Amino acid sequence: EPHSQALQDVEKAIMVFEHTGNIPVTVMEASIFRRPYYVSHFLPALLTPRVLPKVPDSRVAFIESLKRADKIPPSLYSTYCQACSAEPL
Amino acid sequence: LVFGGRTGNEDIISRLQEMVADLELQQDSQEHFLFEIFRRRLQALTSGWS
Amino acid sequence: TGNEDIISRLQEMVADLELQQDLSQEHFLFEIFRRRLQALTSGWSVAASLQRQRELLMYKRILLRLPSSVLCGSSFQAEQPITARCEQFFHLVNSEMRNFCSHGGALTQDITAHFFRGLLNACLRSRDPSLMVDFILAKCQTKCPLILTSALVWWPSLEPVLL
Repeated sequence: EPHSQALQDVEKAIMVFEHTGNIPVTVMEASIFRRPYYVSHFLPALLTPRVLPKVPDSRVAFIESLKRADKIPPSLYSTYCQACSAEPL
Repeated sequence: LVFGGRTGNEDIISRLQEMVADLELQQDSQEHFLFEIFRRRLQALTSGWS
Repeated sequence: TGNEDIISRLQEMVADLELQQDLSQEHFLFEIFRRRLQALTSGWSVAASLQRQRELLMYKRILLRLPSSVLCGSSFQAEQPITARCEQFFHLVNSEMRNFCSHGGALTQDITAHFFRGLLNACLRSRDPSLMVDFILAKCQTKCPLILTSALVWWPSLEPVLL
């Protein structure tokens, strides 16, 4: 459940980040004050074992706007980038 | 993945443009129904705190 | 497609000029339309006829985008100041639209409804509305009868809206 719901959470997060710009605040609330849910939801934020497009898009722009806030410990970022590297008949 | 959000239509809102523009010149002390259906959508929304 | 924003900029500027005009005179748009129709090639070559047809369907599209207040005006004040910009429209419907934007000696549902809506709008906005409607639709027999012939075709369409 903390996996499947976190998908829907980051989904709406990036959606409003497109409708708005620059990091909607509701996730920023749970970030500092709810660290268990923060890390439980931050997993699907980085679980993208898929090739990157030549140009930036919503996902990666979201992640960039996150990382400039000095959050996102670089361990999970390293894991992120290496994962995206990839007779009877 | 999510990889963004499809826009789909900028045209139907341009249709609503002429719909409500016609209704404006039509009506002329009452209140507009758009805010009413707004408040209906808002009360219908989950009052939770997630 | 391209510019579903520039047409929105047109809506902006037309509503701006509408209030400014409200603050009798004819609209400049029909003069622009006249100017472009003059500056077309006068020739009878099928190239010219198709070019004129293309240009008149574009005029139809643009007029259907802007509100129906541009055609009939709004608020016919008194009986003497009546039929302002209406005669301009009727001239345009007679000279041009009957050729191309027509079928069966009748107009298209689009501009017919746009027209009749601007009419009912201005008339109810004006005083003595039933008599002024009857007046304008009597003068249409003399200045632009195609409208009535169109209202003959598109009647099961319009009557729910107008009632």
